[PDB]
Amino acid sequence: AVPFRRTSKAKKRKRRTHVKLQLPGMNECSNCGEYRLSHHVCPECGQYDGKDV
Amino acid sequence: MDARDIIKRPVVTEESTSILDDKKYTFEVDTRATKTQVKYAIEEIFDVKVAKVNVMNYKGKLKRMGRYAGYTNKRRKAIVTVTADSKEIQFFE
Amino acid sequence: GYRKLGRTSSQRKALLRDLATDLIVHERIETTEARAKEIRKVVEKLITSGKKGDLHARRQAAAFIRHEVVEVVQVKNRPVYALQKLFDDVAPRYAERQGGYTRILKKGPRRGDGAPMVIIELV
Amino acid sequence: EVTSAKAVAKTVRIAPRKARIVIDLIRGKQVGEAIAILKYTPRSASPIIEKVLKSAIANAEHNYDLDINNLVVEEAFVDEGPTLKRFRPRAQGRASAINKRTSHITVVVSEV
Amino acid sequence: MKRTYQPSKRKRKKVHGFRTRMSTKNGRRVLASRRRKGRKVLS
RNA sequence: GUAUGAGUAGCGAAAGAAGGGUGAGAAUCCCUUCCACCGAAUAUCUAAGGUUUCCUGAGGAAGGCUCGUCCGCUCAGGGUU
RNA sequence: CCGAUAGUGAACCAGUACCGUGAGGGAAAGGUGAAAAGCACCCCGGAAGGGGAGUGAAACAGUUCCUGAAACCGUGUGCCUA
Ligand SMILES: [Mg+2]
Ligand SMILES: [Mg+2]
Ligand SMILES: [Mg+2]
Ligand SMILES: [Mg+2]
Ligand SMILES: [Mg+2]
Ligand SMILES: [Mg+2]
Ligand SMILES: [Mg+2]
Ligand SMILES: [Mg+2]
Ligand SMILES: [Mg+2]
Ligand SMILES: [Mg+2]
Ligand SMILES: [Mg+2]
Ligand SMILES: [Mg+2]
Ligand SMILES: [Mg+2]
Ligand SMILES: [Mg+2]
Ligand SMILES: [Mg+2]
Ligand SMILES: [Mg+2]
Ligand SMILES: [Mg+2]
Ligand SMILES: [Mg+2]
Ligand SMILES: [Mg+2]
Ligand SMILES: [Mg+2]
Ligand SMILES: [Mg+2]
Ligand SMILES: [Mg+2]
Ligand SMILES: [Mg+2]
Ligand SMILES: [Mg+2]
Ligand SMILES: [Mg+2]
Ligand SMILES: [Zn+2]
Repeated sequence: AVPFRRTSKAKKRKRRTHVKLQLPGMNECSNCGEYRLSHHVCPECGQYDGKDV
Repeated sequence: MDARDIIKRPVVTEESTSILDDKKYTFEVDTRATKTQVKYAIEEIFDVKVAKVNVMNYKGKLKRMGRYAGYTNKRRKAIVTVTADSKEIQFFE
Repeated sequence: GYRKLGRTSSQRKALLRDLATDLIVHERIETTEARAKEIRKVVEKLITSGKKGDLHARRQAAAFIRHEVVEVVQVKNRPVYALQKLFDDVAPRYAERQGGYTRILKKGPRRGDGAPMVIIELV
Repeated sequence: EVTSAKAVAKTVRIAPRKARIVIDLIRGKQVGEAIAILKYTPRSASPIIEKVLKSAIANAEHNYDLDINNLVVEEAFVDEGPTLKRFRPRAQGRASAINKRTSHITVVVSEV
Repeated sequence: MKRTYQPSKRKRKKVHGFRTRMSTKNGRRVLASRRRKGRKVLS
C-alpha cells in the first residue's frame, strides 16, 4: 500500500494522456448572431425557439 | 500637586459633546489622582461648583505598525457635573 | 421508479410540497434539473385535482398544499391562500387543455457547484 | 511590423495544473471562437484566461492598430510562480504540508 | 478529558513570582543567571 | 529548494426551499414566508480563565478545509461611570 | 584571520519570535541605482496585473530590486515510435 518505485516523467504523462476535457457543444443563435449552447436559452437576446421568455 | 498638573486636557468625542448639554464635562486626569483632587482641581481652575465626579480607568490597546508591537498609553477618564446654579465650561469656543 | 433527491423519505416529501406550492404562487421558479423534472408531475396531478373542482378533490389537494398567504385583497382585508388560488385562478385557465400544464427551459451551470439550472413555469 | 501583441497576468492564485487544462482548448483558434469556448466551459480558470485574452486583444487593437476580426491565438501557456506554504493539523499531534500554488498566464494574438 | 495545565493567576504568582524568587538564596541565583543571559522578562 | 504517490485520500455528527435586494461577480451576504431541530437545554444569569475578541465606518492580498459583497480577519475612530 | 550555511547565538529592533508550569532551550532574515531621477499620460480590468509612452548607461536594474547554476515545471520544432 505504498509506492515501491517513483514514477518517471514518461509514465506520468502517458497516464495523463486521458485527463483532458472536451469542447463545448455550441453554435450560433439565429437572432443573436453569436454563440450559444444547443437546447439552451441564449442569454443575449433572451429567446428560445424564436420566442422571448 | 498643582491643580493644572492633575487635569490634562478635555475629551472631544461624540459622547462627550452629546452630554455637554446636561452640564457634564469629560476630562483627562492623572493616573494617581483621586476624585476629590479632581473636584478641587476643577472649581479652582474654572471657578464653578462641582456636584459629583465619576472616574474610569482604561487599559492600553495593542497596536502595530509592521513587525513592531506595543501598547498605547493607559488613560483615566473623569466626568464632572456642575451644580444647577453654577456657570458653564466653554470647551470649544 | 421515481427519484431520490439525496434526502430521506420524510425530507423528500417536505421538499416536494414546498416547490409545488412555490410554483402555484409565483408561476415561474428556477431550480435544478432533476428537482424540476420531479415537481413537474406533482404539480400537474395537483392541477388535475383542481380541475375536478369537487369538495373531495379540494380535501385531497389540501392534504398537500402548504398553508401560506398569496396576497391580500380589499373585499375589509381578507387574505387569499394558495388553495383558493389553485381552485379559483389556476384551474379554470386550463379547462379546455387536457395535459401538459408546465414547460421546462434550460439555463446553464451554477457558479458555486456547477449544477445545471433550469426554469420551470406553468403555461 | 509588430504583427502580434501579448498580455500577462502574474501571480494569480490558481494552481498551474488546473489552468493548463483550460488553456489547451483555445490554442490556435479564432478569438471569437476562443471567447465563446471560455464562456461555456464551467471551470474556475475560465474567467481569468478570458480576461487576459480580452486585454491582449484590446492592446493589440489600440497600440498596434490591428483588426479584431482577423486575429488568432498564436501562443498560450501557464508558468509557475511563488507558492505559499501552509499546514493542516492531522491526527496524533502532527501536521502535514499544504502548497497554495500560483501561476503566470500568457496569451499572444496576431494576424492570421 | 482534563489536561495538565489548569491556569490560575494567584498560583502562578505565588509559585513562580518575583518575590518568591527573591525570598531564597537559590531564587536569587536564578534571577542573577537570567539577568546575565540578558532576558527580557525576569520571573 | 523541488519532485513521485495525484488532481488521489480528506473537506471534522445535524433539513432545507423559493421569492425580492445589494453587488464587477451570489447555493454561501441582507429581508420575507413556509418547513425542520433543542427545550433539567442546543434556554437565562454568574465565578475561573482569556485580555479588546465589544460598537460604528470602510476592505477583500493572506486567515476561513469551497465561495464570499461576509466574519471572532485588515485599517481608522470610539466604548467599561 | 572569516566574508552572510563562514565569522559571536545575534552584520538586519537577538537572547527577539517560538517552545515549556518552571528552571531552561533557542532560530530565520545582507546588496535597486552614481543620483528616486521610484514609471506624468493613454488603453484592457472592480482590483491585482499587463501593453505602449517617459526617466535612466542599463527597466531582461520597477520597492528580496547586483550576478542568477542544478533539481523541478512548460511552449515550438529536426529524427524515431502502436
Ligand atoms: Mg469605579
Ligand atoms: Mg490600568
Ligand atoms: Mg507605554
Ligand atoms: Mg419520520
Ligand atoms: Mg507527538
Ligand atoms: Mg491534540
Ligand atoms: Mg490510486
Ligand atoms: Mg477511488
Ligand atoms: Mg462541517
Ligand atoms: Mg435570489
Ligand atoms: Mg422536537
Ligand atoms: Mg463584531
Ligand atoms: Mg477562500
Ligand atoms: Mg474587527
Ligand atoms: Mg551570497
Ligand atoms: Mg550566522
Ligand atoms: Mg509563555
Ligand atoms: Mg544600494
Ligand atoms: Mg497600474
Ligand atoms: Mg505599466
Ligand atoms: Mg517601455
Ligand atoms: Mg533612452
Ligand atoms: Mg554595482
Ligand atoms: Mg535578480
Ligand atoms: Mg535553468
Ligand atoms: Zn439569441
